[PDB]
Amino acid sequence: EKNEVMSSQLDIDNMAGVFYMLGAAMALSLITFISEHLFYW
Amino acid sequence: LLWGLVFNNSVPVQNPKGTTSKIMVSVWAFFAVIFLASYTANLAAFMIQ
Amino acid sequence: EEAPFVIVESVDPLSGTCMRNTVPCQKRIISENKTDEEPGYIKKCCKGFCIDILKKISKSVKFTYDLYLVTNGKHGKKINGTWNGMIGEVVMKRAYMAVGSLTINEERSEVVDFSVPFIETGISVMVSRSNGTVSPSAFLEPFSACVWVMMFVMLLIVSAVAVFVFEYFSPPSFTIGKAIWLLWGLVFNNSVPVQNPKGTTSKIMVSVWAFFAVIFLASYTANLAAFMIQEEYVDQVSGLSDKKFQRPNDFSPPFRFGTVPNGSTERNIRNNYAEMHAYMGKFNQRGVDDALLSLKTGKLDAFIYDAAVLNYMAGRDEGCKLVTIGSGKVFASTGYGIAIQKDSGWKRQVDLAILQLFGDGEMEELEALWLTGICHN
Amino acid sequence: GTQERVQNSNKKEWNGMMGELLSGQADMIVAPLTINNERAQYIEFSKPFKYQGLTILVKKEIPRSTLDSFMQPFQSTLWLLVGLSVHVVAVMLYLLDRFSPLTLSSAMWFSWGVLLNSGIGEGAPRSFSARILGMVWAGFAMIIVASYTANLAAFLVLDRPEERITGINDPRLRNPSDKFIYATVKQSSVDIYFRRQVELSTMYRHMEKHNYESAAEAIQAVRDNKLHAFIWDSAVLEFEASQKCDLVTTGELFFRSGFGIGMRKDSPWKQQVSLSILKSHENGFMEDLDKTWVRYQECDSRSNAPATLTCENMAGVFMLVAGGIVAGIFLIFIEIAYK
Amino acid sequence: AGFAMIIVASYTANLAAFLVLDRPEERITGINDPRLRNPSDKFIYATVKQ
Ligand SMILES: *[C@@H]1O[C@H](CO)[C@@H](O)[C@H](O)[C@H]1NC(C)=O
Repeated sequence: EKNEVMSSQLDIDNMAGVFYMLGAAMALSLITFISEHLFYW
Repeated sequence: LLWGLVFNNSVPVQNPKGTTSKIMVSVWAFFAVIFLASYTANLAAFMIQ
Repeated sequence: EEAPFVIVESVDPLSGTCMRNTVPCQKRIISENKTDEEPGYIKKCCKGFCIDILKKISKSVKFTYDLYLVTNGKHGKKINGTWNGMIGEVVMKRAYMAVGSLTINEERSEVVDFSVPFIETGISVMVSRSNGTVSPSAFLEPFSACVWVMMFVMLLIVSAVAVFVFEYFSPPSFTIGKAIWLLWGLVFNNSVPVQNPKGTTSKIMVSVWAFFAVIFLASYTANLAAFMIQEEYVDQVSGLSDKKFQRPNDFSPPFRFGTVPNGSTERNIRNNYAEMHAYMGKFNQRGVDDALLSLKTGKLDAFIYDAAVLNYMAGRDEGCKLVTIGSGKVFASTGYGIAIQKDSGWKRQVDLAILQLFGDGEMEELEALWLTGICHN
Repeated sequence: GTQERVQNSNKKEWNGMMGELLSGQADMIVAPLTINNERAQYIEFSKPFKYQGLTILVKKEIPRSTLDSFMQPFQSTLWLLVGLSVHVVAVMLYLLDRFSPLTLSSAMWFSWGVLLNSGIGEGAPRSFSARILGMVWAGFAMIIVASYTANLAAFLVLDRPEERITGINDPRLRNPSDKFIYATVKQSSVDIYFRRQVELSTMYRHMEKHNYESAAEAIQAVRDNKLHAFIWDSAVLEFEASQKCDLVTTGELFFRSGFGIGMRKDSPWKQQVSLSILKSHENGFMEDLDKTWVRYQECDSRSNAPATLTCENMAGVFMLVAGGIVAGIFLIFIEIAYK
Repeated sequence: AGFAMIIVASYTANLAAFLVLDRPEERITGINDPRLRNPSDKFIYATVKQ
């Protein structure tokens, strides 16, 4: 059968979910910053 | 301080003293060392099969 | 059928006969006594390895046969100058031939002729499979001394660069021991250091030493995780010639090993080993099934029997909790043959036919059908 | 010895030992002579002196991890995308300072410190947004290091070189490649056994172009990487596979027939010699001879463990460090010059 | 320090070499499986009669 002996690399797309998580965290950080700025007005 | 202690370190300022405080962070560090050497093992076992 | 080479199934209940795989063997056993001439005639049908050999021999040699199974005997032991069993039936001019497990030796060859051995059989030990633990030297295995000595010399030259840093620009001195402790800590994930004062070459310099520490440590862990997995191998004993059997008392609480008394293996041992036979008699055991049960419960440490039966028993055992060190190190390796009549004319033809079977490669197929099991891997 | 057609005449005559035994030039054969069927026609082989089989013999190889670099389990795009990613995060942490709720050089030092696990740097962001940003960035320096180590230790685990030939049913043996030279000793029992088979004969056509003129020359050529597999008896291969520590038998014996003293079909010696050998196999005389000559081991246990990382494959990080010292000296001249 | 790190790197390689070799079993394949030609007692398996 199809053997799983594959030296798989981690290409720019094989591991990209972490970057989407970082982008969502940056968006949430901007939202928290604008909320704090509105609260400080 | 506790968020840093689970992702191996950032730059915290710790308990003032007080044996319950230092002890309390020390046993949180012992659950951080096991949690992180268990995720790495589990990630190394999926990537393979 | 006292050996796992020929078996006995009474008869297919579909047609009242047996299939085209076995051959009808007449179980002509005297049941009750000699009161009548009734041989207890119940036509069974035998099959297996010796049966297939016999059926191949008759087609390669033109003859017929009728299996007169057995009467008052198992293999034949000389008692009061009289032979019984297969040898007794052959020597009395009543059988003219015998097949199965004969374990050819000198006493049987004295009065009964023999063909060429078609299978090997000697004295093999059977022990449980010892679990394979990791080597005591494994932490210092996944990295050669070259890597360690360079890492050390790189640490030294980086300390030299740090003591050269003392002549930097305007921005507790930064001594050699402090930098060594800081770099020793940075490779074993952290201790408690005090770092470069400032000075972009100093902070940068420790920062790129930290980048070689992160790669060195995630590479040792990967290499340690790749050895621990693959390597696994161990052996309990080397055979009857090892010091474990020659010197039983010169160890931890001594081993226990015994065979089935009143047999061939016990006779040879007693003939060529006095202290071994004494120690075996000090730990005698029951039949092969009771011996396997004793090996399973951790009561016996090594079982002694013939190679073929032990291999067959270990091939079909539950799981693979049995081992047989055996293989090349078998003692008194005899063979099984077809006991032809003394001074007969069919001996040459039958041994030539056996050698011809051996030539083309059918006996390997017969072994792969009737002699291998689950633990063949 | 075997049967071969003569060059000029029509009748077929035996060769070597068989010919010298038949043609009244020898009364006995005291030598390892595997009992066969084509030889028992004219020879009366006694009971076998020792049992053995036919096994292959290949050379032992160095594990040779072949890592060749450290950024080996990352693909050059991922190593570059992460760097601009440190700075974007650093410049964002710096920009989250002018607005009301940290110093830009120090905020970019802190992103370098949190992802290289270094202890350098001082100060933490004070705004809640930058605090959450650093709180999730820590989570990403650790996903990059835990992911780089599981990928490095799942390519160091699956780095098995190959699977050597086992037995005779291996499909790579029944139909071998062109650059897989392997042969046997001309005029022997293995030759007749391969010439007798059906498909093994279709492979035996291929072996036949090169077969060594003797077992010793074949064992010598196997070490020199000129022969890839040698099929012979196993009493001689076990002695070759022990002394040299670079020869190991991979396959399992598939032709079980031992040697035997063979004299011509009519002689009185034929009867007493089979009893001497049967009687002397039982009283351990053959065991004494085997312990004296045949088996004294000097290399064994077949560790076959994976490769230990050597300084030839892990020199990239040392080059990176040496490189760090050299650029550090130019940076010290810039610091003096900038100061 | 060198020994706190050998204990943690060794505890993680042992944990991730017992999590790698934790395969449950190997299911029956084809018909030449030795476990099918001679099955155990607690291995009930049958077909549709006639
Ligand atoms: C090997 O491990 C199995 C696991 O259950 C255990 O039952 C057995 O007793 C062990 N044997 C030895 C010799 O440690």
